[PDB]
Amino acid sequence: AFRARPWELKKTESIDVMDAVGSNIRIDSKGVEVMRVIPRVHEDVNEEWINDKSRFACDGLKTQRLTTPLIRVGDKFVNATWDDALSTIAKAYQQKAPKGDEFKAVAGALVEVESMVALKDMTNALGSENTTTDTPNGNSAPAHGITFRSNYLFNSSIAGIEDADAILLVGTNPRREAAVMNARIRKAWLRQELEIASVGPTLDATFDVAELGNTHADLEKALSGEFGEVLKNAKNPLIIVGSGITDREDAGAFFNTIGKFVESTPSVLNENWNGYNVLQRSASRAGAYDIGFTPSDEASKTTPKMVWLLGADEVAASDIPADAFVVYQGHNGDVGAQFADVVLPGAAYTEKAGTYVNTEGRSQISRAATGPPGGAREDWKILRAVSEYLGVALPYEDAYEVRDRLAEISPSLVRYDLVEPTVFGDVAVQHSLVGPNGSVTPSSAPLTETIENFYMTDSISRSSPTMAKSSIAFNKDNKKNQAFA
Amino acid sequence: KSIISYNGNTIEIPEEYTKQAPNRDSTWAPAQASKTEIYKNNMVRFEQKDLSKQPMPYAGIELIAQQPVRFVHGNTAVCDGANHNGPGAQGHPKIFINVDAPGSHACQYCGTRYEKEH
Amino acid sequence: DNVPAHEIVSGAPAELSRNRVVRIYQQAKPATQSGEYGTFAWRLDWDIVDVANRWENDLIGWQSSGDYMQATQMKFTSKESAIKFANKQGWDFYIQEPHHRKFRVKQYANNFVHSYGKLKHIRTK
Amino acid sequence: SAALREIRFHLCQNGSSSAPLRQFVKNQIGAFQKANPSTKVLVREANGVKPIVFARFDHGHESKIGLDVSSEKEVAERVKSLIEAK
Amino acid sequence: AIIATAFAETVKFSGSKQELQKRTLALYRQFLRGAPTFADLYEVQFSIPTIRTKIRQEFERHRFVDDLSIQNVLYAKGHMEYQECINFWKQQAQFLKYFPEEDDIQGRHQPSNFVDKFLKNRA
Amino acid sequence: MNSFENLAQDVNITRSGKTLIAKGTGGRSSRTGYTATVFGANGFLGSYLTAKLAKHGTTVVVPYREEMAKRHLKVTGDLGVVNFLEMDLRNLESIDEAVRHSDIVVNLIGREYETKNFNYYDVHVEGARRIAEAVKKHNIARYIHVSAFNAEIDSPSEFNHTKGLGEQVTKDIVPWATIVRPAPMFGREDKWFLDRMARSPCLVSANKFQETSNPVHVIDVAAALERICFDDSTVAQTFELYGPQKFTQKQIIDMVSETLRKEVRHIELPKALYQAYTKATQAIWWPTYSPDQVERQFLSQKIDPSAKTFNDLDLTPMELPDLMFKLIRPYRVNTFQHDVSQLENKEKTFVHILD
Ligand SMILES: NC(=O)C1=CN([C@@H]2O[C@H](COP(=O)(O)OP(=O)(O)OC[C@H]3O[C@@H](n4cnc5c(N)ncnc54)[C@H](OP(=O)(O)O)[C@@H]3O)[C@@H](O)[C@H]2O)C=CC1
Ligand SMILES: [Zn+2]
Repeated sequence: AFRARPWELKKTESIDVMDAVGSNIRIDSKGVEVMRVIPRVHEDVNEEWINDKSRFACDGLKTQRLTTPLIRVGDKFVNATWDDALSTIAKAYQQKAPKGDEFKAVAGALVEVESMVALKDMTNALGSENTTTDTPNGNSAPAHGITFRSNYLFNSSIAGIEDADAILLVGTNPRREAAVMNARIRKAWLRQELEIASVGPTLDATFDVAELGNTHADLEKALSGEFGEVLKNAKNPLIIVGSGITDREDAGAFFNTIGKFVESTPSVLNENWNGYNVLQRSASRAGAYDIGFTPSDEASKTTPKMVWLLGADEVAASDIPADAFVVYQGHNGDVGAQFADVVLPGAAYTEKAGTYVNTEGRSQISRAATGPPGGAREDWKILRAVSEYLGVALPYEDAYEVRDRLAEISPSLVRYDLVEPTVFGDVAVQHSLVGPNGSVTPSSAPLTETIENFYMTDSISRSSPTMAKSSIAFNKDNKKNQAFA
Repeated sequence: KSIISYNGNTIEIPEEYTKQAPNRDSTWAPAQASKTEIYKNNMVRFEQKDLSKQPMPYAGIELIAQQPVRFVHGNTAVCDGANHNGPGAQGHPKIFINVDAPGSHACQYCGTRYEKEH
Repeated sequence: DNVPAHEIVSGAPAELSRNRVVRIYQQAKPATQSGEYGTFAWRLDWDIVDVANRWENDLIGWQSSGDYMQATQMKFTSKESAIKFANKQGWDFYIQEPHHRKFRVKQYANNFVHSYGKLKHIRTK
Repeated sequence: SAALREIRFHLCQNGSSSAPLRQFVKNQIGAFQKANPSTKVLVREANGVKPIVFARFDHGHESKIGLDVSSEKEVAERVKSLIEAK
Repeated sequence: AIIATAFAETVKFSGSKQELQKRTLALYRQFLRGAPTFADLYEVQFSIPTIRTKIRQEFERHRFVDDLSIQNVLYAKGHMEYQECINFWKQQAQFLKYFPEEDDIQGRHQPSNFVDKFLKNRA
Repeated sequence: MNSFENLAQDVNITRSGKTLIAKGTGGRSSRTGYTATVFGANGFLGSYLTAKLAKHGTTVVVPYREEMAKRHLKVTGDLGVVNFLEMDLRNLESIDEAVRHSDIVVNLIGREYETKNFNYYDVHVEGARRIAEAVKKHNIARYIHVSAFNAEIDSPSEFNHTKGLGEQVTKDIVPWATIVRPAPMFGREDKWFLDRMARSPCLVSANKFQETSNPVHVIDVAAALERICFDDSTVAQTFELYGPQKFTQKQIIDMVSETLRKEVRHIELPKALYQAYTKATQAIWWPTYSPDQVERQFLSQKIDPSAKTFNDLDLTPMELPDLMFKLIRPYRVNTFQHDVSQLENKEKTFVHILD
């Protein structure tokens, strides 16, 4: 309200975590403090808008932060040094002797790609392949496969919805996953001929949707009945799949049916148009899948002995055993810290020049607005140093070497702002979605909304009191939020 | 008051000097540092010094709640904190407050309140 | 190659040349305003070094610093001049290509067009 | 070098050097994934890059050779050599 | 006319490397001959050989510079410093700016590997 | 940029349960988090110590008695770093005030002579006990006593007797106390070593100039105290900061005379006469040699080999014969130039007398 005046502010052009869209922004700092966030222009991503979470979660970067390392000695935490905690981690490794795939690595939302690379190279250097997301079914590899980028990305770019004619929504509420693209759908629905369908929970949308089921049974029904014909006879159709489908046990049964329909219907897949799309809801998953970071089935069944969880606060206390040694990296203490035996501060998006990849596959580079607070450090430096403390090392020391590594992993991670087409669409849907998913049987469990509250989704947001006031109000049960029409 | 230092020791300070001001104990803004956190962080420079003689001005948030509400006939009240005694402006810019709503309404510059006669 | 190294005669340190990054860019069009004069100039600003950007003083609450380039912002007329000046001084740079508003037609008439079917939305003004 | 564990293909989308590898990927990927059922096979494209393969056996030991050849078969044998020369 | 001071050389930009070679060598020779004066005039706490070592280091700094104009600039700047030093214009501080090494070891931990820099947040 | 050359890390944690996050690069504006207390910073060694502590932002509490000797310490750091208190060992609250908020304490107290208000016992034993009891009450994490070389509980010298009693009392109340035992320190504006050999009209030795010792530069002892204040490995330990080279008094005096190019004056008159002349000079108000110090002229340095040394701190202590030039060049008279011959012919060319 009154905290600052514009002439005092250091404007920095950075990237918006809190959604997989990668909305460009302009941060405004006052020294060490970040006063506000405001949008930036990019017509192929966000086009002058940003959601409310991204504009009002800044208040979570100055409270319930991690400023020092911590150790657990019992029920309490005890402040400690960096030397002491890293040596404690090493003694835990040597005492416990994890072998092979007992060393688990978990990367959550709000992570760079440099960190997950360094965590991946280190994990493997200890002989482990159990790299894993903080998703419910992150323990096992995705149904859609990481092999081709085309299988897990919003292929038809976000500028492609303007050219859309027919749309299908499978297990996704775009108003809660990437609101900006819901706004774009509405902008297209008003000024064009557009007919939409949904297979999921009934979603209070900003547009007419023509809901038609909540099950795999209704999905095959519509895709083979009427709206199948609407998608065939469309010129630029889209089939939008939510990532909550990837977070189900029967994800293969879906992605198989959608892949069979995609390859069967040319209009969705041609040499000019790919109408298959996966909408992720966090900024890390696409960069993870681009650098691997999927569990191998061999590690998927091992019960881990050490658990290095990175930015992870969505864990359930069942994914992590009791007798395991646990090491949280984050910048905010909300869930994953409470489990941890050791807690190592990291830095938030405003304090690290990280690379983040969005749904289209567009790589964007962040900028540092401020230095990380207190005894906090950049993540990849922490993992190099603990790596050295362990019986291994990483072969890089500064930024330029980490960037050359990223290129060695995937060269589109250093083509900043460039979205690329892809030549392996047919092959990608033949190899990943259709083949290894015939053996899954579909459940009758009706689809559930992925996000029960658009506010209070990740650690930055749960630590923000503003999201608390905004989740108490803006609830449907309140009179103020419903008009009697 | 006895304030625990960070280094495990204690910091004794009398009650008259822990109040945020001689008319109010609590802080009137979230970012305001309470006198206890001040002392606890800065006793090295307060040690041999006399706290009676340090500046302890009164708070305005409590002296303006005491000021009686003013009333008007109409949906507007005009405020200009003008002295009326000496020449010049000597006050704050003219501000027309809406007072149709049931409660009192205060000028944004000065906190003087106005109401619609009821 | 044959771009002169004025970094040797600049009298400045070498840490700027060996460890420090700059960024070249145009200021984005603010959303809080509609003006565009602050743009059209290619600024050059150094990237932060974390430990020495700012830190709060104990005494009175002021913000300190050790980074001596936290307020310097050179202004240039074009990208090529910026890049030449940087290379001549040996600084390592990242270029930030701008993002321009995409042209689309706008008519006052589209507000008042016929809907042969159900009204999508009811307009106010 | 106890096992192969990851394979990464890099290539252009439309340049000249990468076409034989484009054919190898379009035609042989399922057979490669069945003959190596325990490995992450990763294809990642980017315009202007020089086609190349990376393999990761164990403990992060990575190997590499370019694939600027003129045939799909040179690709097969060259890949297989890099997979064998652990 | 405003006449030049003692050891002033007129600025003259040579067109060839072969002449500037000679001029630089004369400058080096003058620095060496004058080093004992640099030890007497400035109350110095070390050797004349150490001064000559630092001079050799400062001339090895720009030994591999092939652009002629930059060499002319460097030579002019060096003659400026010789004029500043031999005439007693500089005081002790501005001279011992060139001899940080001789002063006592600044503390214990001087990081040289990664991990220490990380523990001190300098990486 | 500047560096925290004294610290190995930025997040340190004391043994009292305080977390101390460093801020900055390590210059005037930086802060180390720490808060210390130095009971003799007004003196010869403590001055160099506060300079090294406050160069990096360590808060320094400096008890003083004379307001005017101290002012040369405020220069050593930024505002709020150096903090002053008026104190006296005969007032206890003053000592609790000085040590309350401290993570580190440093006792440099001790005169080389007696007075009317303080005998050797009261200042080297009781003062140590008072400070120790306050260091214990407030449970200060660290305590760093400095007790003179050659200290021994019963000895011909009352100074070394008290210095030994101050050792055992400190270590018998504050078990985690660190004790340093420097040998005769030398440097610029030293008390009784080089300024004396360079200024005193005549020296005297009740022995011959034969008392053997290992001297040491004071800056290095200050470096040692810096490298002990922050290293928590040095609790319940003892140090012998003596120096590489053994030097008899006569050897030092001959090097002093060589470097000065002037003939230092030494007399070597016997013990009882010098002891009497010292005793009678203790009634004038200014410090002079005292009867107990000519007693120490017969007591060479016995080094304790069970205690830590410079090499346990990664230090390379300096040598007297190198540094004597820097320390005695000011008193160098430098009479004139050598061998003016082979200059008449050169002088003959210049105009010596204008008209
Ligand atoms: N310098 C040396 O060659 C050697 C020194 N030491 C020991 O190391 C320490 C160094 O002191 P030094 O460097 O010699 O310079 P000083 O001995 O002059 O340091 C003396 C300090 O002690 C303070 N002090 C002395 N007596 C009292 C008292 N009665 N009450 C309060 N404060 C007092 C003085 O305060 P003020 O100045 O305000 O009067 C002064 O700050 C001493 O403990 C000494 O015994 C041991 C061996 C050799
Ligand atoms: Zn008013």
